[PDB]
Amino acid sequence: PAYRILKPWWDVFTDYISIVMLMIAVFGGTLQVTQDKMICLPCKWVTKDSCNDSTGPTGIKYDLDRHQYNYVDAVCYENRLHWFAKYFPYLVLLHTLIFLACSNFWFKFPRTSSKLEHFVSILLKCFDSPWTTRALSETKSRIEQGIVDRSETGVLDKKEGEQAKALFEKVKKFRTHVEEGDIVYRLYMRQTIIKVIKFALIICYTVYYVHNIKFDVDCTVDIESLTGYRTYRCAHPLATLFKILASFYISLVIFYGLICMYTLWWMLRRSLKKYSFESIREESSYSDIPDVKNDFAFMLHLIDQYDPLYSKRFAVFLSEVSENKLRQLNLNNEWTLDKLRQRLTKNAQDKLELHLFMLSGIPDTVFDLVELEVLKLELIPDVTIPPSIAQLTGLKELWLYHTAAKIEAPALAFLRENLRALHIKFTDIKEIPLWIYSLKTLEELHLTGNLSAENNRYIVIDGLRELKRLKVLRLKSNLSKLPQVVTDVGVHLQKLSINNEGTKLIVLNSLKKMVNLTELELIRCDLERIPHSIFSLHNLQEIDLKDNNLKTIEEIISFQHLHRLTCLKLWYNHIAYIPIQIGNLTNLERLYLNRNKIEKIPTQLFYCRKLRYLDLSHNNLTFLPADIGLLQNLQNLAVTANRIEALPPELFQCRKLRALHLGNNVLQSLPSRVGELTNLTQIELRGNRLECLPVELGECPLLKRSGLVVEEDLFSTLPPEVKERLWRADKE
Amino acid sequence: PAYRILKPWWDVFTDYISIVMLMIAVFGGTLQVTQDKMICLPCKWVTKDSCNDSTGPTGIKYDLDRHQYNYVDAVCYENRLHWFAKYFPYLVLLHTLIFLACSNFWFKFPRTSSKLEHFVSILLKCFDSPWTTRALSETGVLDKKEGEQAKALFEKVKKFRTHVEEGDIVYRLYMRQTIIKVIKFALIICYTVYYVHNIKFDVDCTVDIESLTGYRTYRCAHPLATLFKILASFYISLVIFYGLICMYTLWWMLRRSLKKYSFESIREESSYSDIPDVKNDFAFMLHLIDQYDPLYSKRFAVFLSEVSENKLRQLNLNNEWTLDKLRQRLTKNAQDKLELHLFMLSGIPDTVFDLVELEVLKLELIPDVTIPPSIAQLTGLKELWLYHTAAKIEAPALAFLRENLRALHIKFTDIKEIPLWIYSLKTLEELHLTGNLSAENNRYIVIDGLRELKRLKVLRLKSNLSKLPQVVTDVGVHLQKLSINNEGTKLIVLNSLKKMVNLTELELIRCDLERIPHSIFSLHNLQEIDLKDNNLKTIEEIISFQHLHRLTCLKLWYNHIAYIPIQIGNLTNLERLYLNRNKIEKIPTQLFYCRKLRYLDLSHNNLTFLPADIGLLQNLQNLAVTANRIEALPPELFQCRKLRALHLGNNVLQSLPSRVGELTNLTQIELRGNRLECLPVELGECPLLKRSGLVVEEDLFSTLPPEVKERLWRADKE
Amino acid sequence: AFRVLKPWWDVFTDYLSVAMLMIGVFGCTLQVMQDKIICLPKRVEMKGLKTDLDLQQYSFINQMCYERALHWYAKYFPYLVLIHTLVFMLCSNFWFKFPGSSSKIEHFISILGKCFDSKVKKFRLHVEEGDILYAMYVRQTVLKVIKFLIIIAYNSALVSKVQFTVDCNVDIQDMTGYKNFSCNHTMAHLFSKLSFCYLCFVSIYGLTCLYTLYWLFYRSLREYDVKNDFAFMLHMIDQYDPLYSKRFAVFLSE
Repeated sequence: PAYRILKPWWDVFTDYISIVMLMIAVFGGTLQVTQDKMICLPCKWVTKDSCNDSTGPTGIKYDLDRHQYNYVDAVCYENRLHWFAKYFPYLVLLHTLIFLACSNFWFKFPRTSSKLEHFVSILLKCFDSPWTTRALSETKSRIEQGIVDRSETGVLDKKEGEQAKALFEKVKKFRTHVEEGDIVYRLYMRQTIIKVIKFALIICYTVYYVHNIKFDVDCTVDIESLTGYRTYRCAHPLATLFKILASFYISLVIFYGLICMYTLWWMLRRSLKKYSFESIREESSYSDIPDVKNDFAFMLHLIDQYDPLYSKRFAVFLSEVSENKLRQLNLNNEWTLDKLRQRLTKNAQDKLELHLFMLSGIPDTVFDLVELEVLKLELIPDVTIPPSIAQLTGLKELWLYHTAAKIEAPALAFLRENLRALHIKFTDIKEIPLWIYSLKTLEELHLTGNLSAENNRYIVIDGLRELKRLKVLRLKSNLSKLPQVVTDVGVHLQKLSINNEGTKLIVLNSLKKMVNLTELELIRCDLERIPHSIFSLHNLQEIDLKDNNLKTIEEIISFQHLHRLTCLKLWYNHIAYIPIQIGNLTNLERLYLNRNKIEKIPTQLFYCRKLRYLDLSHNNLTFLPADIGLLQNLQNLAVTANRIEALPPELFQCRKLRALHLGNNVLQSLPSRVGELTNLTQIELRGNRLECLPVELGECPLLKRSGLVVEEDLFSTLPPEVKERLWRADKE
Repeated sequence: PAYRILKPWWDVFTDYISIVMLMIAVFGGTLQVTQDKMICLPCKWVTKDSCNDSTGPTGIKYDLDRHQYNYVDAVCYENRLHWFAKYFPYLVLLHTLIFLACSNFWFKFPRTSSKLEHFVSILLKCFDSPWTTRALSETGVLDKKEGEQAKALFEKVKKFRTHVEEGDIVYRLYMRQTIIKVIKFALIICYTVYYVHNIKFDVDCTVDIESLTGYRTYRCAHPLATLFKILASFYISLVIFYGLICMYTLWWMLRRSLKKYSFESIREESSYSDIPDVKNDFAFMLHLIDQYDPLYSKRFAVFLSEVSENKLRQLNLNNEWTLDKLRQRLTKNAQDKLELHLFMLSGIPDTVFDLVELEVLKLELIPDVTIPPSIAQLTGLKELWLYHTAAKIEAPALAFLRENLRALHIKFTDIKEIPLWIYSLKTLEELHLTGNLSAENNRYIVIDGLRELKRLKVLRLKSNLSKLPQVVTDVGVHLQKLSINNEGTKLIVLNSLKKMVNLTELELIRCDLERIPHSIFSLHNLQEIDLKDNNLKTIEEIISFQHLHRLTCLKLWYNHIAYIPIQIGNLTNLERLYLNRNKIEKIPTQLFYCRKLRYLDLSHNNLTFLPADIGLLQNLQNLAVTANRIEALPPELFQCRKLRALHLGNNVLQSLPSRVGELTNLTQIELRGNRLECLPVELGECPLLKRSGLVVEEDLFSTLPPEVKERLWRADKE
Repeated sequence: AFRVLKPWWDVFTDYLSVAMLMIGVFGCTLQVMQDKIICLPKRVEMKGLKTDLDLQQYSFINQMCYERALHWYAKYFPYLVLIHTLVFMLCSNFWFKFPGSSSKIEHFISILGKCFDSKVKKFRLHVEEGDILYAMYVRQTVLKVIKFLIIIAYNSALVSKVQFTVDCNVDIQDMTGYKNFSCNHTMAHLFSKLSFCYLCFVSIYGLTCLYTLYWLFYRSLREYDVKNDFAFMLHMIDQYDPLYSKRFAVFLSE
């Protein structure tokens, strides 16, 4: 059947030689069982019990019937014919049969038979694997920049790809099961040694006893009571033929022994418990081809003896590079374009998003959706951007999450002209691609993860000076000093963000060289104080200093330097008092001072008439100064989680109050002037100590239940018409 | 199986001759085993161990019992009968067995059996390939599956040729087999002819047993002897044939020198020039197959050739790209032209030459595309894009392109990716070279063939050129548009740009000049200048712009310009002025001396007031102050009745003036991003206004009366 | 339903039975063709001892002495071996010639192949209701052990009965003139070694049966969960190949 490839040439030779040796055994047996006789004549003159060997001549009358001749023939043949001459064919038959049993011990034995049949089936199906020949047909600034050579892609069918995957799985399972065994090799060694020793024994004892087969014999059987003669001389007719057969048999056995000795010598010299495997991969440059252990190097050597090519067709199937390539191809054929379009989402910035989280690799089917805008790749190991990314015309932002991403020359060419934003989240410095600094159109760059280093800190990012068109920068690395590269490159940056998330940062007067800056966010930098140099940024418009453990903000009196300071965020601190000096800040339009310990609202604060957003929640505030009418531009006020229990009338003097957050307070009652808030859209009241809601609330032009945050119990107090109109606005 | 094609006629004849020889060997063997014997009678009168041969006749009495006759028969048979008369059939059987071993040695020997089965499996599928018959008929339309199978078989043939040509084992085994057959035939004929006459019917034996029979010599008959002789003769004759044939094969194996296969007859007749000579160990199998039959060699020649593979690839590609889908993907660019964009293909499809309406061809990342003469099928083509592909061209194609091409786009990742032949064209007028050709000590040498493009009028450079190339100055004697983009790299001229007198447009984008070079002011023919994103901070050099008498447009946007010098008022000719994306907070009044100004864009600046002189410009058609701190529109800004564009977004305007309705040429205005209480109804009286032209929030757009909104929706509909 | 059902000891028994049948056929052929007894009358430079007996008288004496004197075991050893080997082979193959087991094992092989490709609920109902197949196999192995023991025990004594020389005192007088005859059985000394080889083969057969006894009576294969029939039919395939049990246990798991 399929086991023809198991047998080397020396095994086929022994098979045929055993067939011939058994054929001559059968011939000898069938010749002897029928035609083997002895022809005896007695000797009349006997001296010392031997044939004395002592007018035309005449015959010699022995006076014997033919039956007496038959009797003496039988007796003499039974007694004085050498046992080897009488049993040579049976000995030959037995030796041939045991030779054949040795040659087929490891096949009829089901234990190793299972291993051999599994191996031959797997090797056969891998030899005819369609993807194997295709994989074979696949056949210094650039290396250190993170740029790799071109990768060649084709197209594959679904069913044959699944067949290749299943074949890979079967190969993995088989190598797991068989590599440990080292059983078939031991049985093969036992069989070879048994054959060698049996050949030695027979080649000895035969050539010892072959001289016994002689044409003529002398037998002294001592039966005179039946015949009257003592000694007979007899002839063995087949003796010469048996001698010829014995010589031919020992010549065949000598050939068999030579072949077995060659097999033993080869197996001992090779040391084939681990296959070398180096030449094939060294020629093919497939480095994921380890040397296999016992019970699998022996089979490799056998199949190599049958045909070397059969090793190569398996070698590519034992490589991890081939596994990666086939898996990547089945992945490319896996994600349907419809599945991708269903997986397309919309982000907060009205852009199309494809978030690839923990996949095998980048599917090249996603490069067909030309409408993609933002690309997020989370936890894909060491991927490389193919040139096909040039098809994504609408791509603007690239997000990398712990991916040591590489790129190719055409893909880098495209991203040199079509990339605007780059987000990097790296746990290790090596994960940062080094080809990013050649992107001459990159405007927004984000870096997340500890880049902190000793004696080389802020040196790996010195390529930031090359991104001339860089505008945005956000850093989340628990740093303590401003990088020199960022200090130099900030001259053209419009926004710089740092999130030390605990580490105390020192500006070291390195911030005031970035005069073009407009936004500056420093969250959880543990500043404990506003450094002076910030005021030297004359173009700043907003500033957030959240969670810096601030106790005094009296320094904001310097903010008169900024003629375009639009907003100032100081939430999430220990702020207990708002200094009156903020009255100098006439340009303030928004302000945030929540999560603090503020108890009162200073009256001078109401000198900032341009305020439109005020959020001072989570404070000890307990009253509202009457000067709220001064701030006619206010649209959103939050007093959530405060001690507010009264409302001055001037609260309702702001007719453009768009929304309010007045819940989670201790407000006992609401003044009836609520209807004055003609621009009220959303309101919050949950948590207040109210009893009855005002009817004048129900006349608000923009009031809706979704914009009505209040307990349903207190909401029940409203007129039924108010509830009905609220529900109608909910439905409409 | 299909081994009958690997057996020539002579091997079949030897196979049958061996069967007949084995048959007579078995016949002789069973005769000798069963019925062979001698019949011996003693001679009474013996003279020198020889029978002397010296009332009616009477029987001669020997006085011997039957068993004595058996004994003398056995002894005389053992001793005096010639061994060649007893062991003839066994020798015949042995010789036949070793002859059969020689004939079938290479088949059982696995090392050559693998090669033989490999070749005979490949040849069968190469014989019955559906593509083979059509290729023979062609000296069309096919299935995708059959083309894929043909390509796979081409791969198999390549790998098989590489695997087999190197070996040289089958031929050695065949040579040794035939040598052994011939020499053993010589031995057996020699000795058998020598000994065949020693089979005699009657034999005389002097066996030297007188103590048992009393006689010296015996005369005996060997009954089978005559029959054996016949077989012996009937054997040697067969061997003679089995000799001659083998000899012939030896000569046949030593006459043609079959290690090499010429193959030239079929490639000559069927015109397949890519049919190479095959080296050892592979010509032999083809020779044997041809000796069986020549058709299989023909059916293998097509797959062995190389032009056949290219033709199959082309046919598969053409079948895949049908005209229907090719037209479906063929769309129009934004420049109002019909362009073809083939991206990352194996090669140039032959169906794309099916059109005469093509004028733009875009080939990107398509390796080793050879430009055929068939590109002549489209004569009006004038634009061609070659991105990341150096295409090989032909003489008819080059001659066609030397007169009928106008735009060539060359985006190259490497210096070698620029084809040289593009320098030979004479009627070219639009050129584009993208790729960093800047190199150390070989600067601007890849562009040496630019001199011959005399007809050129447009030249664009995005090649990271640190300095101004000299060949650019050479070609600037007749240019009409020069675009230079260094991707932010600092560009240095130093008196190398003023020599292009005939230039009409200049664009130095992101050249990082940081300061205007004076050479530009020498170009009196220059009319429009673009210096986008060069970090300009002081632009007082515009006072020299009076030397440009046709300067109507200036582009100095995306820079760090702090203030606009009032001297720009001397440039009365200007209609389009672009200075947006800068650091400008105040607008000089003298700038409004240019009443010809039509395009004024100053978005993304620090503006807070609009001067009253902004209305002095009647030709003001476009206004863009988006992302600024403007508080209100000055009344004079409504003097320009033909203000056909208005960009007011991201501004802190509190109220919209009612004079906007006085503008009836208003075609588009964007109001999104402004802090406006409500929409004045005057905006609704503009005849040219539409809903799509207006940009404003719906919740405030509804504040207009329902009549105005319905009229606007109707005007938007049709 | 052919290969997986044969444990290695079963294959050894099959091969030994084939060899024994070959030996029996060879012995029968020798008995048919070349079996004869040569006889001489006991008692009537050297001379002859002419007993003046015709050839026909010699043949009559031969037939009489051969039919009477020669031991029955010498005359019927080949047919005895033939019958024993036929009984062994018939007993072994009766387990599959029986239609009921042919219905059971066919379904078992179908379900095993289906479980290997990647009914079991019905299988554990209709098949686990058995355990008579395990008992049948145990009884067949016990019967084979009984046969081996009986054969060896009674044959080791009668093997020495066959002798080259032999004597017969037959009342052939007044037909030939003698009463006592010395005869020889020509093939007796060959039959001795033939029977010795047959005894060795039977001994190895019995040792294989004894090891099958160890396999059947060491770990109470009635339980393994599955009933006795299913546990036995699982142990069989496990012995043939240790892997198939892992791929069959999957579908039982819920």
